[PDB]
Amino acid sequence: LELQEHCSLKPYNTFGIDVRARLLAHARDEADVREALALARERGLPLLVIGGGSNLLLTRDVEALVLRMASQGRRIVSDAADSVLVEAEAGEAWDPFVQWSLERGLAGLENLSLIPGTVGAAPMQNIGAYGVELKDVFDSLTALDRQDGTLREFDRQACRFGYRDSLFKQEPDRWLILRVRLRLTRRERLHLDYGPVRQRLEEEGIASPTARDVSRVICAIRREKLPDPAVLGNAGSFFKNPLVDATQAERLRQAFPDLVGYPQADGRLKLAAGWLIDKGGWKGFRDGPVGVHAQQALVLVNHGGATGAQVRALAERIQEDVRRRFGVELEPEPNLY
Ligand SMILES: Cc1cc2nc3c(=O)[nH]c(=O)nc-3n(C[C@H](O)[C@H](O)[C@H](O)COP(=O)(O)OP(=O)(O)OC[C@H]3O[C@@H](n4cnc5c(N)ncnc54)[C@H](O)[C@@H]3O)c2cc1C
Ligand SMILES: Cc1c(C(=O)O)nnn1-c1ccccc1
Repeated sequence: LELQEHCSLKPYNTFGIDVRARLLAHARDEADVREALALARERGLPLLVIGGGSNLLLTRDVEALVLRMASQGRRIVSDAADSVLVEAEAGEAWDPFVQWSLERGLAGLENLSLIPGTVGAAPMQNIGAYGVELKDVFDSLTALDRQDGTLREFDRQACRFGYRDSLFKQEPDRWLILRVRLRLTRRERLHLDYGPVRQRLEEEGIASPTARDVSRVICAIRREKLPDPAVLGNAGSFFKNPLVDATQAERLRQAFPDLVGYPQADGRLKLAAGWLIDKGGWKGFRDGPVGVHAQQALVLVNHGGATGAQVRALAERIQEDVRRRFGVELEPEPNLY
């Protein structure tokens, strides 16, 4: 299991936080997962599952057995003409899996290109970008129940997907996702509702655009605008876009005409969290080794040497400010440990 004791978790989380783990193992299959669980239980330790550590905020030393999911495997399950069921192990890296799918001529994942992390973590966070969510293509997953060790399958309804949310993120220590099945397509019409994606695609003058073509535009836009943790530690968008009811939206828009929002089918309004934080004065904020990115106001950053506690406290500060100022509470996207 390539076990290490008292090992630093710095290279395993995109914020670059330097806490240390009491044990660190690497699981390459389901037997390893079972061995790691028994080992944690035999030794009186909790078990902390990690993938690419790109949605984790570590705030203290980890008195647990940290299990890095590193199982490999990607395959086509059934090809049903336009629809195609594909399957990947939890440890498979997400963006190489998107590229694997497009190289097979399958559409569906192109708008989720270049998101960090693993296939296993993607349903838990219901990852989303440029108008697409994982739940749009989700068929099923296999998860180990950590209350009794049994395996069960979840279809889409049983996953209780929501905005950057799922049953698994609500009960975080309960299920351990082993493999994920998605339904991809061929020859479908192509999701270009986002202005800048459509504009840059059109500028390229492809006679007949495809999913691969969309994927290369999204990669270029993401590389252009989103800080890379390689250089500046972060977990992407720290906050979710909040939803408010129609009355709250009336008082806010009647007080701020410039309010950026996305109307929903049920009459509620999803506010742009980045606009709230910018309009609150936080963009470019910096206090000691932590701050808010100068152009992407949603992105909290580790300039170097931050503890996880300092990141946590800046976020709580931004939260309190935006609550006090516009009466809106910003929820975080990252998971806190
Ligand atoms: C630069 C950057 C850009 C990003 N852009 C986006 C974006 O556009 N859209 C978006 O939605 N997200 C985005 N994210 C965050 C996104 O959630 C992660 O990139 C990714 O989904 C997390 O996967 P991971 O494997 O890194 O999970 P980790 O951070 O390792 O884990 C996160 C949580 O999920 C759990 N988890 C991981 N694997 C398993 C498993 N097999 N079983 C059970 N629990 C598990 C962990 O226990 C932890 O609670 C971004 C992050 C970064 C750093
Ligand atoms: C573009 C984007 C989306 C989206 O397009 O919905 N979600 N997060 N995110 C993001 C934002 C800042 C940093 C990293 C990722």
